[PDB]
Amino acid sequence: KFLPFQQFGRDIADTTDAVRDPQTLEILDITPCSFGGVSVITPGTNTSN
Amino acid sequence: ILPDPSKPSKRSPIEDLLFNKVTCAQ
Ligand SMILES: *[C@@H]1O[C@H](CO)[C@@H](O)[C@H](O)[C@H]1NC(C)=O
Repeated sequence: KFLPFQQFGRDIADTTDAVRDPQTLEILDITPCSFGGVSVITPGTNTSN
Repeated sequence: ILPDPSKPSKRSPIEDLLFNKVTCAQ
């Protein structure tokens, strides 16, 4: 529920979560890309590879 | 003080109170 004359909104640490297309009026949100560490489970390298 | 079989979570009533008593884009 944004004010019609207003433009966009943000959140903590400048994590802006709103845009608006100048030609077509609509409201949208973002969510940052999925990411994470990749671990490796291995037995003893001499036992198996 | 023992677990309650009826509840889906296999806890005790004291454990239930303990869990309930103590309690997002970062
Ligand atoms: C792994 O096996 C080799 C034998 O192929 C042995 O020499 C080595 O000490 C072994 N390493 C460990 C950590 O057990």
